[PDB]
Amino acid sequence: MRIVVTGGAGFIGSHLVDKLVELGYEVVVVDIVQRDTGGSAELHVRDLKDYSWGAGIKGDVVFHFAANPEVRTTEPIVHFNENVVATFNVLEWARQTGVRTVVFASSSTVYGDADVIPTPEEEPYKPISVYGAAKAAGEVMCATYARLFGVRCLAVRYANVVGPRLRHGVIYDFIMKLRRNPNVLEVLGDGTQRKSYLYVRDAVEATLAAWKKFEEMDAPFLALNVGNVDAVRVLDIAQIVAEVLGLRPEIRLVPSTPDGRGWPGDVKYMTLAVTKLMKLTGWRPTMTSAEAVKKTAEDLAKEL
Amino acid sequence: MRIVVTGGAGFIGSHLVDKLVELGYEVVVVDIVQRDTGGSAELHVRDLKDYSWGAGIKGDVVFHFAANPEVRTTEPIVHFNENVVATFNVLEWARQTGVRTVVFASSSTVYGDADVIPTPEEEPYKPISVYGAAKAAGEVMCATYARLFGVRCLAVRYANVVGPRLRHGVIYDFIMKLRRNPNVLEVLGDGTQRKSYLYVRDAVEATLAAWKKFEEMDAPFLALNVGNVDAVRVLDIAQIVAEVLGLRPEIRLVPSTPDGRGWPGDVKYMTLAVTKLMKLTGWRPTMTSAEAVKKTAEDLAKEL
Ligand SMILES: NC(=O)c1ccc[n+]([C@@H]2O[C@H](COP(=O)([O-])OP(=O)(O)OC[C@H]3O[C@@H](n4cnc5c(N)ncnc54)[C@H](O)[C@@H]3O)[C@@H](O)[C@H]2O)c1
Ligand SMILES: NC(=O)c1ccc[n+]([C@@H]2O[C@H](COP(=O)([O-])OP(=O)(O)OC[C@H]3O[C@@H](n4cnc5c(N)ncnc54)[C@H](O)[C@@H]3O)[C@@H](O)[C@H]2O)c1
Ligand SMILES: O=c1ccn([C@@H]2O[C@H](COP(=O)(O)OP(=O)(O)O[C@H]3O[C@H](CO)[C@H](O)[C@H](O)[C@H]3O)[C@@H](O)[C@H]2O)c(=O)[nH]1
Ligand SMILES: O=c1ccn([C@@H]2O[C@H](COP(=O)(O)OP(=O)(O)O[C@H]3O[C@H](CO)[C@H](O)[C@H](O)[C@H]3O)[C@@H](O)[C@H]2O)c(=O)[nH]1
Repeated sequence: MRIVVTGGAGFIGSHLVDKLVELGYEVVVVDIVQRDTGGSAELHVRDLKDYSWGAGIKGDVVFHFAANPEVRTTEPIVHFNENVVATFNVLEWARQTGVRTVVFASSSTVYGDADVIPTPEEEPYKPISVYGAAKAAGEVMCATYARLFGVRCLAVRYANVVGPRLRHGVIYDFIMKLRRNPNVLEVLGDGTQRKSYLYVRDAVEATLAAWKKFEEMDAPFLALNVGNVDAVRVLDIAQIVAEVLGLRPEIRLVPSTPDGRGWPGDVKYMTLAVTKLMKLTGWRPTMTSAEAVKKTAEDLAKEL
Repeated sequence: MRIVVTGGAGFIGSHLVDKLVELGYEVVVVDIVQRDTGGSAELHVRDLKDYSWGAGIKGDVVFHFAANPEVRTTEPIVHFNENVVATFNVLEWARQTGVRTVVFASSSTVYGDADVIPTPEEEPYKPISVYGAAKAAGEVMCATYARLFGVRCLAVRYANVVGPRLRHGVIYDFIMKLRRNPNVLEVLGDGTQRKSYLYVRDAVEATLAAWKKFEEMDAPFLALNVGNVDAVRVLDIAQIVAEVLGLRPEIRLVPSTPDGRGWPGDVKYMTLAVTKLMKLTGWRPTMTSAEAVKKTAEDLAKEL
């Protein structure tokens, strides 16, 4: 069995790659950047915005993890091509080359400001960022390809995933900020925003379990939340990171939106319900939001 | 107040145009084909697949009705560009040029094989065609633009709309078939498929009412079903059309899918719930599905 991982060189994807090699799969990495970790993995540099990206590339299953992950309105076209056109180009390659299954990296942002927290998968699409819209659009398209062409689609709605090699997000930004100036930490928003953080090891294991189980179901489409069970405030994240570095910076709140978000489209409060994932797979997290945040801070502290 | 109508030269759009001129609006028509009916309407030939389509075009409200309406899998990229990229290009023009409102032509296909018939707007996206996916994707994007940029979005989910100038769909196809050969009528599917048909006059009036009322609400996004209250079987449509023409053709059923659909992705049974539309606006249909079908047959019979 051949597994293609798009975005294989990036954060979650690379972890996915390593784990798939170990378990015995013939792994194909497709990414716009090079990563030459060793291993069995057949390497391809391609741009998924190109319809013809997958020429001469063959797999039975694709993990589609190529995207631009940054939520931060100003340049929606880049989001559009990177997140919408690229996903369509993946699904067209899957259709025409006999790929059986798509595992799609989705996101908690598909829910927007959710009406129920912890958020169940039954909650409707209400995204508030162009990135959330692009993920929801991707989900709809991959589900349709499932129903119409039999390219079954597991949409995995990730909350924040944190660990070694992460190069985006609050922990990474906070660390990079204190590196430039240790005395001041600018924090976007009103400091009160609260989100779950799942350590990468836990995320990978929930993803692979859910995939295995999806394969023994026959629903054309399944959407599954993969996140932690608790949340951490941004101010608490600021302290954890500061402590790891041995620092006590001046915390400067940056006003941005009437309602205290860090930027327009920033969801302030998020925790996903992981009942379905637990039920279906027997998966549990091995860390809390706080522990995952601290461990990642330590990881990125030594890398960066 | 300036109203831009994309797809202004086509079936629903042109009717929308004429009606908007009468009521006093400064109307701007944007379409890839020319239509020179007279009137106040400022005319533009543009391709909405072009990001720069709306250069020098200004409006306070857009009715976005430019699309490829054909559901009939084989060429999804054309659907993608025509229905997804074009809608994104409209929304980007609306954002950057101070447009206040989008009226988006959506479709009953966003529901797929609906679990409840008549289908309420609360029913989730389960499209079974690439066209349905593209409409659902459009809805998600325009809703997000509403929430994020204040470009409020009325998504109008049309069931079949039928009348003068219609050049696609079953009635048009049946007529064109009997014109080529009056003795044989090929009917796709198992003949049992059942759908509502709303006469164009009724559709236009429900659209303009819902728009007026949407403007006095403050929900960023509203999705509204606009359809008839009853359905007609394809075989009954075949007879109505045949009778209008004075004909009794041999009815030949064409097998296509294990489950009797005319093609993969063809929804067999559809009727939308129009409670919300009635409640909000005091709108009623003036015809039945059967009457609208017969009247359209007569209309297209004399045009074609
Ligand atoms: N990390 C999280 O917390 C999280 C949460 C929710 C969803 N996700 C989704 O997980 C997936 C990856 O997340 P990540 O954090 O690893 O980000 P990342 O940036 O580390 O990984 C993405 C990889 O995609 C590649 N890529 C981008 N555009 C490409 C293109 N056009 N063609 C080929 N390759 C391209 C990038 O080079 C990168 O290596 C994305 O879909 C992301 O939106 C991540
Ligand atoms: N007619 C119905 O029963 C019905 C039902 C549900 C939804 N809708 C939606 O209503 C809208 C119009 O339906 P219709 O039946 O009038 O179809 P139509 O083909 O008569 O009208 C569409 C118009 O869009 C124009 N167009 C297409 N691509 C374009 C582009 N790239 N740039 C500029 N113009 C372009 C076409 O030239 C045409 O004049 C579409 O969004 C359709 O999907 C119609
Ligand atoms: O430099 C920063 C960066 C972020 N924040 C704030 O702290 C919170 C950070 O929350 P997240 O950890 O969720 O970071 P993002 O909002 O950037 O992450 C979002 O995008 C991710 C991918 O980048 C995932 O999709 C994830 O599901 C989604 O929450 C936000 O409310 C933000 O306002 C700051 O104050 N300063
Ligand atoms: O030549 C034909 C054409 C259609 N049919 C059958 O009769 C039914 C026709 O139903 P519709 O009137 O709904 O026609 P479409 O399925 O082509 O229309 C669909 O696409 C439309 C735009 O083209 C609208 O979006 C509408 O909501 C959606 O039902 C279908 O089940 C189809 O299988 C035939 O037998 N022969």
